[PDB]
Amino acid sequence: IVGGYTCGANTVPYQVSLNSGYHFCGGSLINSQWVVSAAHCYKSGIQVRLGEDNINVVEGNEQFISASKSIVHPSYNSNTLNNDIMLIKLKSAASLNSRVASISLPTSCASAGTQCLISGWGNTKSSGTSYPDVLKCLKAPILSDSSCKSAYPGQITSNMFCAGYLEGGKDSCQGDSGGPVVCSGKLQGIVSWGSGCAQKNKPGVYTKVCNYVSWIKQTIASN
Ligand SMILES: CCOC(=O)c1ccc(O)cc1
Ligand SMILES: *C(=O)CCCCCNC(=N)N
Ligand SMILES: [Ca+2]
Repeated sequence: IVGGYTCGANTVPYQVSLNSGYHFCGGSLINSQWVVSAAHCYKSGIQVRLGEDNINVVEGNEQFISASKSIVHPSYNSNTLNNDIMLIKLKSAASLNSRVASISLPTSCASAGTQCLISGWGNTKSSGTSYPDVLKCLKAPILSDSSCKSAYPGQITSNMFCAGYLEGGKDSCQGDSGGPVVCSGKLQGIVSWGSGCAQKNKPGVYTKVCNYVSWIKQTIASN
């Protein structure tokens, strides 16, 4: 996250870190046994780390749980990033508490101008590379469809939305991928792609979770 702020320990209790011997992507806990992330974050050997703040120090409240299944959307396209969504089943159920909690799926889509919270352990620099120990947060609005298409002509499908700031300096970044965009207590987005980080006129692009509620429910119900 570039131009954000320190969230504070466990203030984003649905935020998870996906770890393969290092932090590689974020994700969102949606019930005690299932996590939502980006399809482009797929690999084998995923360990889900819940209740994290400092991802480099054991502080208390952490639960490390191996993924038993990682389910990429069958229509995920690795070149366009259309359908950039993946479900991860945990080998065992997380124990839920004030510091490890699920986030509700949306009942309807959010409108342009809705303020959201984006969080993650990604790069905090627009220029060069700096990775934080602790979780970073950013408040950001969802942009209009016309602004989003103007920013990324021919690249925005109906399964994507833009959020952030056209002036530059505030954005999600590498390492934030797969993490949550939460608007009034609902998971509306997943960190997906963008052109550089925090560049003028190049906002972040996010998977539109409201288009996938039925698929999520059906996939969970059958696994
Ligand atoms: C047409 C989809 O947009 C891209 O070409 C694109 C894909 C991945 C990425 O990181 C940036 C742009
Ligand atoms: C995931 O970490 C791949 C990097 C894309 C993150 C989103 N980029 C952006 N908001 N400019
Ligand atoms: Ca820790």
